[PDB]
Amino acid sequence: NDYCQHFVDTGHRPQNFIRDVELIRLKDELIAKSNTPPMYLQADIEAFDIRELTPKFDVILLEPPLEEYYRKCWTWDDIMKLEIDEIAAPRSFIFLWCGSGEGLDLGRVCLRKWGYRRCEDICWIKTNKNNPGLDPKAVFQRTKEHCLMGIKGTDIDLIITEEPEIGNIEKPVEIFHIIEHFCLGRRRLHLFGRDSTIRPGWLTVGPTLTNSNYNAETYASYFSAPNSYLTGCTEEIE
Amino acid sequence: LFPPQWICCDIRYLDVSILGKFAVVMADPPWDIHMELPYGTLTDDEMRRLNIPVLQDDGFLFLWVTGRAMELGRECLNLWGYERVDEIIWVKTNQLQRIIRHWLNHGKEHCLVGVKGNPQGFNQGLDCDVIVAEVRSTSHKPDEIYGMIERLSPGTRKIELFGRPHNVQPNWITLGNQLDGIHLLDPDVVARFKQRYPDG
Ligand SMILES: O=C([N][C]C1=[C]N2[C]=C([C][N][C][C]3[C][C][C][C][C]3)[C]=[C]C2=N1)C1=[C]C(=O)N2=[C][C]=[C][C]=C2[N]1
Repeated sequence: NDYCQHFVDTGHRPQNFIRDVELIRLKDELIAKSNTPPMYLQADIEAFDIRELTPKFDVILLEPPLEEYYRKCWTWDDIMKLEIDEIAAPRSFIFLWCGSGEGLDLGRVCLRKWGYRRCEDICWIKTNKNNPGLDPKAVFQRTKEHCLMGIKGTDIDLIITEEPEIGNIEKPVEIFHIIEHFCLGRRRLHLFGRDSTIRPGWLTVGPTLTNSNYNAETYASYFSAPNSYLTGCTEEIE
Repeated sequence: LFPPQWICCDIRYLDVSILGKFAVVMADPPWDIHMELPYGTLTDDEMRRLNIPVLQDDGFLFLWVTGRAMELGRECLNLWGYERVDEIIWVKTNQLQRIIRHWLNHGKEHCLVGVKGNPQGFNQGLDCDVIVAEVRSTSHKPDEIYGMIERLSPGTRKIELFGRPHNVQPNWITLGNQLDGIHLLDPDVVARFKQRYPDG
């Protein structure tokens, strides 16, 4: 079976044909027990002293709205100017959504800049089952997006879903599952998050949020000894 | 179509110029992923200094990567004077089309796609950038990529670096130190070889 040779015949992407897309139930419930209240702050990130967020963050999910996502936007020019290094913790992770164009390169440049080294490349692989069937530079129809994982200081790498209805910009939630299952820290920040992505255990910050509950002193209060260090997968301590 | 040709050799010492120009270069190089690996590697410098730029005036590079070789291949690929325009992922399925097994299990392999100059004739956009295929072999790519590439540049001259014996395909000269001797047929290369290597 050649599923590339097939796609060419029909328009059923090879990924269309991947069959199956001791339970980890405690880990989920321990995430849930540890999770902060959801928080969120409507903020024009460009126009926004970034240092006005604290404490530093154990994990960061960067989902900036790419020019390409559409067939205010951020260019890699704009994204690369962010001072992420300044709100990451000494031991910190980052998950940067990169698209499928220049971002696969410029995002690595971003990671190095903010002092990360990429240890994982996670692929969102989109199916066109409901729709059997490109920028000029490209050679092949592009049928996936990349999330790059970066570490600072000392579940598989795939996500299979249907291609979203074109112009719908959302990323598979599975991403949160993968982050949360790593047990990295309870200080979690989603940049360029939306009302739709707001989630317990996360501080969502972005321009399109319609309401704000954020308060630094209050947020900080959630990680005061003896809670500061916790994994997110641990119990709390009475 | 042209029967498989190949040349067992150290791809560090060979005069690749004799071979001329190809629309497509592919390499599955043995990167120095410092695992103390079970086969011979090249250092970074060895790879950087590889004499790629001579092989193409215009056309495409297919470079397989892994671990840190995702950063170095990009380096190599820029140093060689390519821009990366595509990144093909291979998804490894069992005989039952289920996925197979660095903080995560790797279910996929990456092949960066570089362009050099202004290439024309190419059926760009024919395949898509995902390959779904069984892990039939040990440390090898799938036959599907020779399919995708011929559809891309049908009937053109193509060369492969660090290709092992089963990678040998029509239209493809394969270079590598694990090939059974030399097998050459394009007289214009025979000519150029004999005189450059008067006794091999
Ligand atoms: O011919 C040579 N190397 C043959 C070859 C190619 N490779 C590739 C891999 C990596 N597989 C990548 C997998 C994962 C990604 C998808 C595809 C499969 C592993 C092993 C391997 N041996 C060779 C020629 C030479 O001059 N030379 C000189 C000095 C030292 C070595 C050396 N070696």
